[PDB]
Amino acid sequence: VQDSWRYRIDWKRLAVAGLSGRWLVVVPEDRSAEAAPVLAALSGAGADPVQLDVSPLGDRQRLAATLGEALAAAGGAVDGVLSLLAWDESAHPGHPAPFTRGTGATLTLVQALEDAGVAAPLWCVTHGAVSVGRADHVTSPAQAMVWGMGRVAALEHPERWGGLIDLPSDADRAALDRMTTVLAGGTGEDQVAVRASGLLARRLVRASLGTASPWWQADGTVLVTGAEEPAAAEAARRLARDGAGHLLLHTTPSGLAGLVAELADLGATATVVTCDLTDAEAAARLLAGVSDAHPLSAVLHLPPTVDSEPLAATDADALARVVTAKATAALHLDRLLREAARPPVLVLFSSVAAIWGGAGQGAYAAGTAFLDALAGQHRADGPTVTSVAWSPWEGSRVTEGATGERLRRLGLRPLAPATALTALDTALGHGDTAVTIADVDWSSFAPGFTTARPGTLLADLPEARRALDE
Repeated sequence: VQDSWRYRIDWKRLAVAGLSGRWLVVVPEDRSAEAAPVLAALSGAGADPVQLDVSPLGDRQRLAATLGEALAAAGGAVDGVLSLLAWDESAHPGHPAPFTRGTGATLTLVQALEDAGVAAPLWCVTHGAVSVGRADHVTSPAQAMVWGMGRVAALEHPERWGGLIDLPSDADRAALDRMTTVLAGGTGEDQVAVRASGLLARRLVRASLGTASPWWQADGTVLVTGAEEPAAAEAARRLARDGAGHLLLHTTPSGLAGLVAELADLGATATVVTCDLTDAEAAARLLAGVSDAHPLSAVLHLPPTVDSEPLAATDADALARVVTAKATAALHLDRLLREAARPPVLVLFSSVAAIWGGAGQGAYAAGTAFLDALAGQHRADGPTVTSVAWSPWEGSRVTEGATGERLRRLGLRPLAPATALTALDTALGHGDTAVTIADVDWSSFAPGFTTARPGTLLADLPEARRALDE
């Protein structure tokens, strides 16, 4: 139907239950201070930890030399690799926020490990990157981009990917002790949160549903971005049909007159504006232009599609560019709307690439995971952010039969635009903050997803688990 298209991410509490050999701990250079208690925990856990301070700006070849040297020193083998690189939240010189030096550096490390021939599993540790539930806010949406790319690294380099572990936003000694139980490989899990309560593991489950509430006001203006694209046009047609009186349509610098005349027939007065929403000044201009007789009621943010590459084949600047196209405008919209604080609703269009990952989608998953993380941050006054992670819509490029036929054979059926927009309305109307909408035949998907890499993300979803074995 489409009520069977709703999924969400849940964090399953794990039952209460050592480490050995050489562990390389990769720390960003000017961050040596922290790590001290990281090596103490690993040592105390019974590992022999070696710190490897790197320049996050550094070349892949420099890092591979550094790793090969460290691997030569251990006799040619090491038991694991623990990256603290995500902790580097500093700005990168070539690139706007939210891309950080830690984002680039982590990618560089995945590549450089293979250049140095380190066969040991890589574990990437974040803090404040995921929300396990109600009271647990995301404090570093930028570190969630490592989770997005990391799930993709798991599928692309399954023999050398250990996992992802998120420490409490601040993170104390009892938390680093539980970290070491995860590194020991006893949990069977590879996407783990460490909380005051114990360990939690990531699961995609059904989010099935009768009291809606309005998420836009007829007298307010609703902004739709990337309106030159078919998804965004249909959304605006739907809002007019449903009774929205005022539409502001943004288009990405090179639809237009036809669409405006059409929406007037459907009942809305729409105006069209063009500017680079990755430029905060222009985003600020856009918002200030909304009439005070019709204040901003809701924003539908549809960032441009981007091209993907395997992780081995991309580089830190390409990754950074894709993060910018998917996430920087949303960063600014969230900030300026926060700074103007009824909360408008800010609806981000994310992607199943950020939820479960796909080979070739590394960069796309990083940027789109930043959207899903914005939705998990506390906002004292608004805007109320919803991130919806979509599977591809009919007509869209990836449904092209080449890669399109691949998706279909993995059991992903392109979404009809009408049905998808009704699913969007049900979610916003039901108060959803983070939901996945996707039409998935799990009997094809779950075997195709686990063919190279075992995992447990779908363990608690019946149609998928029944298509699997332990």
